Amino acid sequence: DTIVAVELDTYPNTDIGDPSYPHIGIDIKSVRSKKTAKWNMQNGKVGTAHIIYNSVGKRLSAVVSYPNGDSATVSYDVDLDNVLPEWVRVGLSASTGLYKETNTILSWSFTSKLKSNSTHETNALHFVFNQFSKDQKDLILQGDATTGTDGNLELTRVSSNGSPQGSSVGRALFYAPVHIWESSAVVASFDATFTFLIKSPDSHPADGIAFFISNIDSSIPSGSTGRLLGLFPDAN
Amino acid sequence: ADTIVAVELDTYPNTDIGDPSYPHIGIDIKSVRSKKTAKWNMQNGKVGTAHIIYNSVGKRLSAVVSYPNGDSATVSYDVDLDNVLPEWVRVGLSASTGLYKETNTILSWSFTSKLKSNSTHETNALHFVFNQFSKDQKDLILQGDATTGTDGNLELTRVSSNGSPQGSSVGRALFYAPVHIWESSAVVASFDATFTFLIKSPDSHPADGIAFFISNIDSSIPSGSTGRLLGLFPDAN
Amino acid sequence: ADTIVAVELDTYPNTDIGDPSYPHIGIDIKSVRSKKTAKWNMQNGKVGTAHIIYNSVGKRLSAVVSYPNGDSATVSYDVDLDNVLPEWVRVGLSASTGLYKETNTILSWSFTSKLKSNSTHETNALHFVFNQFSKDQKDLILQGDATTGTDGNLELTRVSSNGSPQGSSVGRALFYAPVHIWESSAVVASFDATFTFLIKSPDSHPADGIAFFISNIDSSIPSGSTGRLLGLFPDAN
Amino acid sequence: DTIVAVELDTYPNTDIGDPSYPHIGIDIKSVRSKKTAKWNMQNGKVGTAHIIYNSVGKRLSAVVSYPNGDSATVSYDVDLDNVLPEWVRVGLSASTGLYKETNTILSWSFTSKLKSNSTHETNALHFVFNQFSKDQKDLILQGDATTGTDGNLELTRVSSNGSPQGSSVGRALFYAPVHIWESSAVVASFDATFTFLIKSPDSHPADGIAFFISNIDSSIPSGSTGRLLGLFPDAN
Ligand SMILES: CO[C@H]1O[C@H](CO)[C@@H](O)[C@H](O)[C@@H]1O
Ligand SMILES: CO[C@H]1O[C@H](CO)[C@@H](O)[C@H](O)[C@@H]1O
Ligand SMILES: CO[C@H]1O[C@H](CO)[C@@H](O)[C@H](O)[C@@H]1O
Ligand SMILES: CO[C@H]1O[C@H](CO)[C@@H](O)[C@H](O)[C@@H]1O
Ligand SMILES: [Ca+2]
Ligand SMILES: [Ca+2]
Ligand SMILES: [Ca+2]
Ligand SMILES: [Ca+2]
Ligand SMILES: [Mn+2]
Ligand SMILES: [Mn+2]
Ligand SMILES: [Mn+2]
Ligand SMILES: [Mn+2]
Repeated sequence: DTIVAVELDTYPNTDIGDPSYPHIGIDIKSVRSKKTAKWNMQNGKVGTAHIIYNSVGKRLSAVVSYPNGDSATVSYDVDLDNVLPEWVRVGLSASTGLYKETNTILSWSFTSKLKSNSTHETNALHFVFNQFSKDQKDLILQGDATTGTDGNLELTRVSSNGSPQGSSVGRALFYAPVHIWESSAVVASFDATFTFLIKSPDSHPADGIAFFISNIDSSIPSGSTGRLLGLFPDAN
Repeated sequence: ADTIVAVELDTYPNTDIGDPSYPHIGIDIKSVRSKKTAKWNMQNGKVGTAHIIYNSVGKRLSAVVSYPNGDSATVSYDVDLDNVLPEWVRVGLSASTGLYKETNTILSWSFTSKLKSNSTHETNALHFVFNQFSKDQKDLILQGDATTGTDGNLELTRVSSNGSPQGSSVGRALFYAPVHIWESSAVVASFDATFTFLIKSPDSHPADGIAFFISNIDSSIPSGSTGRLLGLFPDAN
Repeated sequence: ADTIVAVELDTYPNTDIGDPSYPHIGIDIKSVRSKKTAKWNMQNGKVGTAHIIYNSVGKRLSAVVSYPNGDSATVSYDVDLDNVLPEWVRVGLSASTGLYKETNTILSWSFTSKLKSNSTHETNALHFVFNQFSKDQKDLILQGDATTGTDGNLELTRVSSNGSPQGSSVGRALFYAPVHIWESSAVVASFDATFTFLIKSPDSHPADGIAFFISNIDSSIPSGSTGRLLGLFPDAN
Repeated sequence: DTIVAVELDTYPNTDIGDPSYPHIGIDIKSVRSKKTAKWNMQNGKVGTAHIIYNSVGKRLSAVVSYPNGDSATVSYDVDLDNVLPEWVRVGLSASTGLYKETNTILSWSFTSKLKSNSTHETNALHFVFNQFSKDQKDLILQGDATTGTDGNLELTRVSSNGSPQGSSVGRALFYAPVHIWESSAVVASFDATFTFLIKSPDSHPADGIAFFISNIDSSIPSGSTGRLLGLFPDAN
């Protein structure tokens, strides 16, 4: 797997290079973020994350914020054209370990826009989910991810009473592959937004939610529970 | 059987199954026998453009086909697309040839679906645009004879090495991801589609046409859908 | 005189000028006397949402009004908007009070205009979204009593210091830039609009309503357009 | 005036800091670009320019390309939130001096998208012109700019026969002011595209076309003909 992700790291794993507080981070082929920023996760409130990148500027940026709480931002110079293949799948991942939290997605949108050296926009791909059904046929649900419960996407397993389980991992990839770079495109850009609700019975809720982009055939790596966020096969 | 709604660009008049006696555009609602047609000039060798548009409040599906070097034809039909279509569909382009033939080349195709809720937000939306097609076009499901050739184009029907089209061919391209055409909380559901195309033939009676269509998610080319059936329908009912 | 097309959210029944005997929504084509209405429940103190939608091929203007804590009303009318409207227009929100009153508060407003040509491209497009309004809202033309208050909202009609609405008020907000509603090369012309709003009143008979409207570029509040005339019309013809 | 512009500098003025070849440049309050790149202008062919920026990454980027010719790119790190006022007008400018060229705009689009710390997009402004009429009521035409001739925007004066005049300057601003930064926006982004046709009877056609963003009340500065591009009152 080839993975680029923006993580909402709610649990600090200092032994695998995480900062010692909850943080947001940009991950380029490693759980050890290339850049992080402190982030004050807020139990039981709706937050929003935004991701943005264009192929000329070559800087991947993210922002996470609470209306009535904290906010954080992070940016990293990388060219995704040398990282990511031409065809990718876009997705959301989340996990728990010993500690947990609901990893509840209320909404998710993604917008890829490819402008050509002509008048026309060569390619484009845009979706919005503000609600999720029990049979969400345009999402590939991996692991413990389920849709529909309360018109929501629950990436990690939640029991009937509404309490989260540990040792869970799950993801939701958009059904169609995304032509992230196409020939004849002069400018390739994308942005993403998701709104989420992290609830928990733990003092260090865990482990986080991530927006990712990967090879089309990406799947949950073996043992990627907990600190690995359902994203990486190891902590290198 | 498959459930089909489609706008047809019908190059060949099959009067014996209810086509008008000239090339036309039509709105097909579960039958190749159009509910509504309009006279249409297919300009051999020219790039044309079709636009489709509908909303769930108005319940009136409409299409326009134009050539930048010719004229325009339009057709509109009253129909409640949720009373025909299932909740989840796929969207596609189909085309066919029979005893008479033509290239059914797609230069570009876009589709925009928006469902609006009780609030400001969209419960749901999908939009794609294609302005070229490569060899391995991973976001399209190609059926029958369709290929994504290297002129950067999508060829729906079989074209030989020299570039001349073959008879008795059928091909389609479905967008990869299912489309959520109905959402229970959705108050206003709309979509529009556009495709540019080049129909070229050495024939003075080119056949058979191209169609934008919406179908059940598992739709596939019916057996015996060549020629006048446009790769859409298993018969002329 | 001004040329007006508007969807009205009419909170007060003026039976004596052809309103139904209940609150309603209506499509007004050059006259306050709606061509089509539907029964409508205005939920005092609640945020509602209106959606408007039309295209030039279908020629059927449609609207939906919903409360997330109530129900929905819809109205549709066949009308060719180029046979009513000039080439260039402005788009706006209007509201009024008369002897009876209500707050006519706008929380959000969007408008999307797209005109499609002979080719893949849009000859022309305009889209705006407002999800809040400041004190100096430079992309809106405010008329009469309208203010862009500091609750981040647009107040169309006069509200006193304590927050209770006044009678005998009229206000409007027009988007700054003219809209090119007709283009000669344009084959498909569509638009959709959405606004969220809060009508609040201490009255058990609140009045008068809010309207999304389209008008000549130089339109202004007609004299005597308070109350049942919704800031739109100079009389009840 | 406060001016941020991306220029398509077809004529080199080495005495005011231009490179010694035609170039594209990013201008931040000065005709002396903060960054330039060589650009092989191509007489009598349709080209396309793209501009892009977001307020998190804080990098303004541009690309100019010909289908059957040359292409160029330039990027500059700047925060436009400390440069540009909250309200702006967006526009196109072009000029001639002793030397000229048709400064013909075939199409122009702009897209401002403001995402909030909620689900919603706080504000947005998007327009597309692929054709231009003799009474283009949503453009403020300044100086010699005219619309309609051949469904086009001619920013600089062109005689009846179709040959360009020298000592001309003109611009077209979009009628509505643009709330480029609004409060409660978490991410502010914009992009712009214009396609153009530069034709000339000169070996060093002149002087260039620019996409700009300015204070709402911006107007052609006195003597901004020629090398100043209708943008700046002087060459500082
Ligand atoms: C003992 O730690 C476990 O739980 C934490 C937090 O849940 C994870 O980060 C880690 O990988 C383990 O699964
Ligand atoms: C003459 O009839 C045949 O050819 C026409 C035109 O190709 C088809 O429509 C039809 O199905 C038959 O195959
Ligand atoms: C009772 O009539 C008055 O009040 C109603 C409701 O406000 C208005 O519609 C009308 O124009 C008059 O001013
Ligand atoms: C003599 O130079 C003149 O013409 C060139 C190119 O047209 C301009 O750059 C310059 O400002 C002058 O107007
Ligand atoms: Ca961690
Ligand atoms: Ca036929
Ligand atoms: Ca009334
Ligand atoms: Ca110069
Ligand atoms: Mn981390
Ligand atoms: Mn037919
Ligand atoms: Mn009424
Ligand atoms: Mn320069």
